[PDB]
Formats: sequence, C-alpha cells, structure tokens
Amino acid sequence: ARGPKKHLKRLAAPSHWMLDKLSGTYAPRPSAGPHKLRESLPLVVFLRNRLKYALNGREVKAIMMQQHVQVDGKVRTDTTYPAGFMDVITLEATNEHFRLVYDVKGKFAVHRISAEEAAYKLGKVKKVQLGKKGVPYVVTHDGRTIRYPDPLIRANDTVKIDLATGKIDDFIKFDTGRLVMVTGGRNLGRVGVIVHREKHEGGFDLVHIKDALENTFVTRLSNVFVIGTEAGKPWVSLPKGKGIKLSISEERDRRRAQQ
Amino acid sequence: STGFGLIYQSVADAKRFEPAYRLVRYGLAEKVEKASRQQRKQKKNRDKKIFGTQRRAQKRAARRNAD
Amino acid sequence: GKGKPRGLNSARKLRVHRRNNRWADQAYKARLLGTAFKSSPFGGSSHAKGIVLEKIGIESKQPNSAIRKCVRVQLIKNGKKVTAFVPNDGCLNFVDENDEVLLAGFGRRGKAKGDIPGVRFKVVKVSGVSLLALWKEKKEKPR
Amino acid sequence: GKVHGSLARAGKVKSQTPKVEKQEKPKKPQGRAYMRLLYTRRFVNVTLTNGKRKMNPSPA
Amino acid sequence: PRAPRTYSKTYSVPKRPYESARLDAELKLAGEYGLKNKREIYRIGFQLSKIRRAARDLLTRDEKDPKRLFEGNALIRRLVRIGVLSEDKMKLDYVLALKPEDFLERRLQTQVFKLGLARSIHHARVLITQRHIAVGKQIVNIPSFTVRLDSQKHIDFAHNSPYGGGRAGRVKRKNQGK
RNA sequence: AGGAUAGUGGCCUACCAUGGUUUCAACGGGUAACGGGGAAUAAGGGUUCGAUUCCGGAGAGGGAGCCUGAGAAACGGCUACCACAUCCAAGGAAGGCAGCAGGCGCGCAAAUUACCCAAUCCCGACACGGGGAGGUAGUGACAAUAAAUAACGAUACAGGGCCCUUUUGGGUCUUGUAAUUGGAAUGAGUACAAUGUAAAUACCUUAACGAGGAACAAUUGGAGGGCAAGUCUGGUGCCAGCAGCCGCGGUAAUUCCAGCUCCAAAAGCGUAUAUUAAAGUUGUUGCAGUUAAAAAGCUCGUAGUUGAACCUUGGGCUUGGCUGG
Ligand SMILES: [Mg+2]
Ligand SMILES: [Mg+2]
Ligand SMILES: [Mg+2]
Ligand SMILES: [Mg+2]
Ligand SMILES: [Mg+2]
Ligand SMILES: [Mg+2]
Ligand SMILES: [Mg+2]
Ligand SMILES: [Mg+2]
Ligand SMILES: [Mg+2]
Ligand SMILES: [Mg+2]
Ligand SMILES: [Mg+2]
Ligand SMILES: [Mg+2]
Ligand SMILES: [Mg+2]
Ligand SMILES: [Mg+2]
Ligand SMILES: [Mg+2]
Ligand SMILES: [Mg+2]
Ligand SMILES: [Mg+2]
Ligand SMILES: [Mg+2]
Ligand SMILES: [Mg+2]
Ligand SMILES: [Mg+2]
Ligand SMILES: [Mg+2]
Ligand SMILES: [Mg+2]
Ligand SMILES: [Mg+2]
Ligand SMILES: [Mg+2]
Ligand SMILES: [Mg+2]
Ligand SMILES: [Mg+2]
Ligand SMILES: [Mg+2]
Ligand SMILES: [Mg+2]
Ligand SMILES: [Mg+2]
Ligand SMILES: [Mg+2]
Ligand SMILES: [Mg+2]
Ligand SMILES: [Mg+2]
Ligand SMILES: [Mg+2]
Ligand SMILES: [Mg+2]
Ligand SMILES: [Mg+2]
Ligand SMILES: [Mg+2]
Ligand SMILES: [Mg+2]
Ligand SMILES: [Mg+2]
Ligand SMILES: [Mg+2]
Ligand SMILES: [Mg+2]
Ligand SMILES: [Mg+2]
Ligand SMILES: [Mg+2]
Ligand SMILES: [Mg+2]
Ligand SMILES: [Mg+2]
Ligand SMILES: [Mg+2]
Ligand SMILES: [Mg+2]
Ligand SMILES: [Mg+2]
Ligand SMILES: [Mg+2]
Ligand SMILES: [Mg+2]
Ligand SMILES: [Mg+2]
Ligand SMILES: [Mg+2]
Ligand SMILES: [Mg+2]
Ligand SMILES: [Mg+2]
Ligand SMILES: [Mg+2]
Ligand SMILES: [Mg+2]
Repeated sequence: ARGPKKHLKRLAAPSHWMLDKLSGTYAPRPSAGPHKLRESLPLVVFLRNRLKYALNGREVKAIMMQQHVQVDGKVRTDTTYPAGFMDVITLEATNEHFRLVYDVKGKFAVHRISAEEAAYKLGKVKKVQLGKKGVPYVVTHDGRTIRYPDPLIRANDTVKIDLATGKIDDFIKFDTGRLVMVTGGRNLGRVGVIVHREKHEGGFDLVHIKDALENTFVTRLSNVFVIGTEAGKPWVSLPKGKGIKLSISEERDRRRAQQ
Repeated sequence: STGFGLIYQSVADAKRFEPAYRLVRYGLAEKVEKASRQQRKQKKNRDKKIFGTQRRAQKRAARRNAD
Repeated sequence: GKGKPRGLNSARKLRVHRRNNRWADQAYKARLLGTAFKSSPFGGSSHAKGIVLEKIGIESKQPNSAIRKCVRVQLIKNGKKVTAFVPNDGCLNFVDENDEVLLAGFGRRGKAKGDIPGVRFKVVKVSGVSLLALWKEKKEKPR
Repeated sequence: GKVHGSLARAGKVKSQTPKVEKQEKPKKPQGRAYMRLLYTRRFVNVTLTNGKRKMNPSPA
Repeated sequence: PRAPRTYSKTYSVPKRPYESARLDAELKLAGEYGLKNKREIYRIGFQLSKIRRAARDLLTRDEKDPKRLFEGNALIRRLVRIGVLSEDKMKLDYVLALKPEDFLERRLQTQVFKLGLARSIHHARVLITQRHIAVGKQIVNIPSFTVRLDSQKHIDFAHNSPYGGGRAGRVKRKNQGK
C-alpha cells in the first residue's frame, strides 16, 4: 500500500485499551519501540484514560514536555511511546512508580509498586547468539540488548535487569515448577506454575500450567513468561488478584459479599 | 447541576496550563483577532506562487506591467 | 430408497441436482437470467419517467363493457413505448400530450390486471405533480 | 385486440355529482383519549340487540 | 468515520391485521391501562415474546448447567426486582406463565392511579406528562417508567408542584392576581 | 548453467527433455461479481443480500513508462500517447473533484460552494505551525427511541349498585348521556438570563408570557368476501369508474362519485419494485412421477454413489469422585 500506515481507527485498536466507540474516529497509534503494537500501551492512554490525570490529549503532551514522565529511568517525551510488559513508569512529581503487569482480566492493571522494587525489571530472553568479534548477547522481550550474559542463560529464561546499568543481576532457568504469567492468548493474565512442557518439532510447543486453585490450562510457549523460581515466590509484586481467574458465578458471589 | 473544576496552586500556574478559551471566559486574556479561515488559506496559497521575497516579486511584477 | 442417493459421500450429486432443478422455478429463472434487466420495459426499476404520446383508450374485457382511459408513454431511460392506465374518474384530463409523467407498475409484477388487456403500468405523476393531488384539488398543474 | 374509443366522456360521473359541503362537526379526540372513547363504547355501555351486535347499524 | 451507533426496534406488529378476538382483547387491555395506541401493547408483547424465547433455551439445557444457573437466576432476579414476578414464583416455569398485565402493573402510570394520587388512570398520565410526579428526588415524566420494588414507596408529588407544596400554577396566578 | 531482482522462482536467456490441467468438471463464457467481518427473514434445516462507518485488495479520465525516496510504477509527482478540454497578442502555454462543498449530465433515486482545529488523532526541525482527516451546525419523515393532541370536577338526566323498604315512593353510590357549567394543570412556541460551545444553534434548567370550538382543529387507507367496519341517503345507469384476486355498475348499487356513520393503523399511513416467511410450490431434514407435469423402447456399461457376516467377550479383585436418604 505504498508505505507504512500512520493512523489507527478507533474500532481497530487493541481491545485491552478499553476505548469507547463514540469519542472520535481515530485511536492512538503506538510508536515504534521496545514492545509490539498489539501488546503495548501508549502513554496517552495511561495518563488520561487510566490515571485520568489529563482531561484530553493536549494535556498529556503538556505533562511530558515538562520532563515529568520517566520510563525505565529515562525521561520520555513521546506521547505515543509503546510502554509494555515489565516497564517501569516514574513520576517523581507525584512520587509514584508503576509496573506494567497484566491483571487476570486480560488488561494492563494499574499496579503501584514500591520505590525499592522500581529499581529493577525482568525481561524474557528471546534469543542468545554471538555478535561481532564473537561477543555473546541476550535479547529481552523489550528489545534490550545485554552483552556478556551468564553463559548458563538460554532462551525462554528470565533475567533480572539492573535497569540503571542494563546489566544482568541474576537469572531463572526455564524448567518445571517455575512461576509463570501468561502474556498472550485467552489465558492472558493468569498466574501459575509449569506442570509439563510438551514439545512439537516444527510446530508450537505447549505448556501446561496449574493455577493456585489447581485449575489446569494450556497455552503457547510464546505466551509464557517466567516470573519466579517456584510457587509463591514472584520476583515482582503481583497486581491485586494474584493472577487467579474466577468464574463469573464466583465473581458474582464475591461481589455480593463485598457489597 | 454537575460540572468539572480546576484549582491551580497560583494564578501563574493557571495561566500556563489552561486553554485559551477558558482564560477569555474569565477575562484573564484577550481574544486573539485573526482573519477567517478562508482568508488565511487563500493568502497561504497565494504566497505559494511567489519564490523569494515579496518585495522582489511585486517589484518585478510591476516592471512587467509597463502601463 | 426414495429415488435419490443417500450415501454420506454423495453431496456433489445432491448439490448439482438441486442446482439443475431450481431452473424449473420460473421465479428463479428470472432472478438469474436477469429478465427484468434485459426484457422488462422499466429495466427492473419500480418507476420510470416518460413523455405522453397520445390519449387513446382501451376496451375492457368480457363480461365488462367500458373504456379504460390510458396514454401512450415513451420512456426516457430506454426509449421504449408502453401503455399506462390513468386511474380515477376523469384523471385523463390532467394528462396532455408531451407531458412528463412518472410511471409505476400495476402491482401484479409484470402481468395485466383485471379486464385491462396488455397494460402493466399506471400513471403516478404528471408534470412533476402527483395525479392524486390534482384529483383531490390539493395542488394545481404547473402549466 | 381492437383498442380505441371516444374520450369525450372522461370524468362524466364525478363532474355531475352534486357538491355537498361537510358539516362543521366537533373534532374527534386524538391519541389516548380516542382509545378511551372506543373502549367504553364496546365494553361498558353495550348496545347489543339480544345477541345482535353492530358497530354501524343503519337506521332501520 | 466514527464508529456506528447501535439501535434496534422495540416492537412487532401482529401477522394477521384483522382479527376480532385480538382486536377486542387489545382494546379491553388498552382501556384498562389508559394506553395511547396499540403500539404500547405491541411493545409489551414484543419484549415478552423474546423473554419466552430466552427461557425456552435455558429450559432445554440440563439442570445445574452453568449457563442456565447464571443467566436464569439473573433474569428471575430482574423480574422480581421490578415487581413483575412474585417472590414465591422464582422457578423459571412461572416465567413462561407471565402475562402482559403483570408488566402493565409496574408502569408509573398504573402505580400513580393505584396509589390514590389520581382519580383515574387517565388522570395519572396527564399528571406524569405535566411534571407533577417525582420518583425519589428526580422528576419522572415517562408513563412507561417501570417502577422497581424499592422505588415503589417513593412515588409522590414533586416538591415544587402545586399539589405537593410548590407555588400556584399559571392559571391560578392569573385569577387571584386580579 | 547463467542473467536480473531486495531476495525464491520460467521471472527472463541459452541448451535440453515432453511434459502440466481435466467428467472429483479443466479450459471457456456470464456476472445487473471487489473479498470478508456482517445484513434481512427466520421452529429446525434454510433463502436472499453485503457499493456503504472496521480489515484486506484495486484505482485516481484510459493505458504505458519513470524520477525522488526506506517506502510509489504515486497520479492534490513527472514523461509520452488516446479521448475530452482551457488561455492566446496565433509565436506559444497549461490540464485531471472515484478528496470537501458545489455545478452539468444521468436518472425513480440522494443535502451547505457554511464554522473550527476546542475534542479524536496524524504530520513536521516542533510544548507553539498545519490538517474539508476529523468535529460543529445547515438540508434531512433513510431508518431507530421515547412520547402531546386533553384531564378532573359540579349540576342536570337515565339506567343499573345497594339500602328505608313488599313493589308503590324514596334515601342513596358506581357507570352513560349533556350547544350544559366551572375552576385547576401543562408543554409546543417564545423569551429575558444561566448552562451549553472554540464561538454559536439546539438540548437541559428557568423569571414574565403562552389552551374551550382548548381554530394549539390527525392523518392515511378502507366499510360484499378474503378482512374489521353500512343492504344508510343522494347522483350515474355495462357510461363514468372501481376492482392485488373473486367480482361491482342496465333506475332503492352493501363495491362507482359524494354526504353521514363506522373500521384499521396513527405521526404516521398508502403505492411500485426486489427479497424473505407463509413455500413440504426446490423437499438433506421434507415434495411428486398409473390416470393431475413427470420411468430413457430395451439390455450392456465407464466415471460416480453404495456395498453380507466375522477377530477381547465375559468373569473376579480393589478402586476415587459424586449424587436418595
Ligand atoms: Mg523495540
Ligand atoms: Mg525500554
Ligand atoms: Mg511564503
Ligand atoms: Mg513561500
Ligand atoms: Mg428466488
Ligand atoms: Mg408499436
Ligand atoms: Mg415526473
Ligand atoms: Mg372489531
Ligand atoms: Mg539457475
Ligand atoms: Mg532469483
Ligand atoms: Mg456479491
Ligand atoms: Mg463490478
Ligand atoms: Mg461487507
Ligand atoms: Mg463489501
Ligand atoms: Mg456496481
Ligand atoms: Mg446504507
Ligand atoms: Mg476501506
Ligand atoms: Mg472521473
Ligand atoms: Mg520523503
Ligand atoms: Mg496506487
Ligand atoms: Mg494520493
Ligand atoms: Mg500514474
Ligand atoms: Mg485529485
Ligand atoms: Mg466533490
Ligand atoms: Mg431520497
Ligand atoms: Mg446540492
Ligand atoms: Mg485538533
Ligand atoms: Mg469533512
Ligand atoms: Mg454532537
Ligand atoms: Mg395536531
Ligand atoms: Mg422556543
Ligand atoms: Mg429558543
Ligand atoms: Mg456562552
Ligand atoms: Mg378517509
Ligand atoms: Mg374488503
Ligand atoms: Mg367482515
Ligand atoms: Mg344484504
Ligand atoms: Mg384475493
Ligand atoms: Mg336511483
Ligand atoms: Mg340511488
Ligand atoms: Mg343507490
Ligand atoms: Mg352491509
Ligand atoms: Mg371493496
Ligand atoms: Mg361509499
Ligand atoms: Mg387504533
Ligand atoms: Mg422455512
Ligand atoms: Mg417450514
Ligand atoms: Mg408443489
Ligand atoms: Mg407435487
Ligand atoms: Mg403431487
Ligand atoms: Mg410438487
Ligand atoms: Mg392426458
Ligand atoms: Mg418403461
Ligand atoms: Mg418416446
Ligand atoms: Mg462390514
């Protein structure tokens, strides 16, 4: 079509943004960045639709041009910057630190974290290979390139990013029993431990995951993010609900008792 | 009635982070006076037919019309 | 065995046979042959404008005896000539030669109705004014 | 078939029908009121004739 | 362009236009509830016709089925909430037994007349249309407003109505002011 | 094997083989054919539609060829040809609304040459500029939602309802009639004003004004049957006309033209065309084939469809979750 698209129709935007139909014709097209278009969250949605700090798109640009917003310890002024999973958003004017972790309903939760936890991040290792001059490097899920990793680190593992120097503190090998959040598919946002990894050469490997309520579901390996060394030991604070999916009848019962 | 309200820490802060039309409502600013959109667009497209300074363009146009 | 195949793998024979046999439905033939597009004076449209050629009058069918008062109209869109009935007591006097009339079908969907032979259309408007409005003196003919 | 005929008699009956003006009668109620009028006329003051019920009895 | 806005029809006409049994039943039913036209009867029949269809689908499912339990109880609760269904008939078999008079009982027009604020049902509609009746602290001028059980006790004259402690109306002010 | 391409590849060249598709329908033709998400109708199974709010594709009068660039065979870029077509001082020069609005033409068929970047977003060197993208209003009975056109009394007069009662005569409370009588209530409209908005309009609130024939006056179709509602009155007299169909009209026409009355739906109602159900009249569910339409004159026969029965059963032992009670 003669070139890259630059617009996003409101109806064609990702459903987890939870945008309304009648507010306009178009939706914010996420910029190119560390995270994929379908799996990202532009900062205009976060500051206006989620936090409701800004009343409109003019105000979110005013906020970021005064250098208030930091992502992963660096000031960002791109209103459509594609923030994604495990990214840290810092607003020192409001003294708030956020981490983008999926909630069990499939959306990006408003998950506040402590300043101590905001000093690092996790990244899923996509590939390990040799660069120029024979220097090995690791590519994380957010496009980071870390040189000289621990030689035991392999793909599908999770590394702990120092997030100020970009180096690797330590890692978690991908194996049975590791704590996992699902980052894709209809089981998105659920948290459980690996029960069984089913290999299919030339196809898609499948992972069997057990919920804390001993509910079992299957999802693709590309949707698997290792977040802990064992059950009940996540390396970051989990959002409210702890990633356990309840049926609608259970949710209705819980809502009846709460109110 | 139900509405929306903003209170700034100072008048200086308010004048910086407010839309122009609200300041005109409160008398803190004067409505900027500009020509209509048709006139601004027609003038922009008229200037597109001139390469260089307007003084050079009209002097050269004047020379052609020996009148 | 009811004279038709019943095997689980005989869908092609069943699909073709039904496809072949819907051609016996004359309603189906007209939809796919496009007979309204090709043969109908209106070309498949509900209405059509035209110019009045002459006031003539058609003798009714037995056992009735009357003069059905029609006009000869040449359609603007394709130049074809059709006969159009002028309904109501005395509405022929509202229609003059070389007037612009809006036509519509008689409602029998291409067949003649009643004792009127060979007429499948009726006059709706003349000179851009509804014939019903003229008949009930709601409006006057622009002339 | 054979098609022709004199056009002189067009509008004969309607032209010679004697014009009669409408009596300036009271307006009928509109909307909800008209449904109220019809309901009573058919279920409250029944005008039946020992099993012979007519909406528009001609005078006879 | 902008996303389309959804809309749908809220009624359906009968298949046979002329039938004395249906015409007489409707007029008898319209006269009882002071309805403006037959469309207000078609509307109740339309939404009741689709309530039965929903109930039939759940009744074909096995008992203790998750969809039947969740949506069946919610539909019953909703019908109980507006007072159409009695508290002792929450079985989804009495739902099929519902009748249009159950729905017409819960209209604002029916309750105003049945609460004694009006002499007749036709007085109720004009009181509602003329901004005299308020539910809670909100003026409601829609006769078809379906009264909930908890809203039933709060039907009274508007606080600014001539009949409910407000000022005198337009006509009275013209006479007593001369 | 090479060339070319960003790259695979008969994509092209040289040389060499004779292969490739097809009754399981190739190839060709038509399409009143852009595909899909979807739309109408729908017991089930289905039938019809999808130019059109989103996605993908294609095009910018018709072809073809290119420059720049990461990205275009771009057309609000260029080059050339074809058809239209503009100015000209006659030497020359300049075009592309299937962008917004608008005009002509075409037609049964579709709105303003309006305001603005305030919202939604996009672009740029960018907190600032630009955006007929987009939003606002105008026209707008495309469709859709709710919903006015009156309500309540008082007297009169009638009947029922009861009661004082044997009926009689009344007391009296529920209906119907009132050119037969009131005082209340309100928004359609208008309007100070505030709200609304970028600014307005409108909406929403709301002073004052704003309803008796409440002329602030509901219409569209019908009244033989189908099909609900006239054997009323006048006119015509196989004429005029009505009539989807059956039928009506020749001197009291239940059908025409009218008046009265009545019926149906109502801010909507009628007409034409298409389509869906009704249609078990396309039938897989689920038609028919002696005589209503319909077994090839008779055998053979390829593809197609369809093809007899039969191979670990029974028994025993423990074993968890559920569900009467
Ligand atoms: Mg990246
Ligand atoms: Mg980053
Ligand atoms: Mg300039
Ligand atoms: Mg310039
Ligand atoms: Mg058909
Ligand atoms: Mg001829
Ligand atoms: Mg015309
Ligand atoms: Mg009836
Ligand atoms: Mg090669
Ligand atoms: Mg190649
Ligand atoms: Mg199609
Ligand atoms: Mg086409
Ligand atoms: Mg489509
Ligand atoms: Mg389409
Ligand atoms: Mg077309
Ligand atoms: Mg459309
Ligand atoms: Mg498109
Ligand atoms: Mg063109
Ligand atoms: Mg460029
Ligand atoms: Mg193109
Ligand atoms: Mg373009
Ligand atoms: Mg081009
Ligand atoms: Mg253009
Ligand atoms: Mg245009
Ligand atoms: Mg139109
Ligand atoms: Mg126009
Ligand atoms: Mg803008
Ligand atoms: Mg526009
Ligand atoms: Mg608007
Ligand atoms: Mg009116
Ligand atoms: Mg007004
Ligand atoms: Mg006004
Ligand atoms: Mg203002
Ligand atoms: Mg009428
Ligand atoms: Mg009839
Ligand atoms: Mg009848
Ligand atoms: Mg009779
Ligand atoms: Mg019929
Ligand atoms: Mg006579
Ligand atoms: Mg007579
Ligand atoms: Mg007569
Ligand atoms: Mg009769
Ligand atoms: Mg008739
Ligand atoms: Mg008549
Ligand atoms: Mg009605
Ligand atoms: Mg069917
Ligand atoms: Mg059926
Ligand atoms: Mg049949
Ligand atoms: Mg048959
Ligand atoms: Mg048969
Ligand atoms: Mg048959
Ligand atoms: Mg025979
Ligand atoms: Mg034989
Ligand atoms: Mg023969
Ligand atoms: Mg076998």
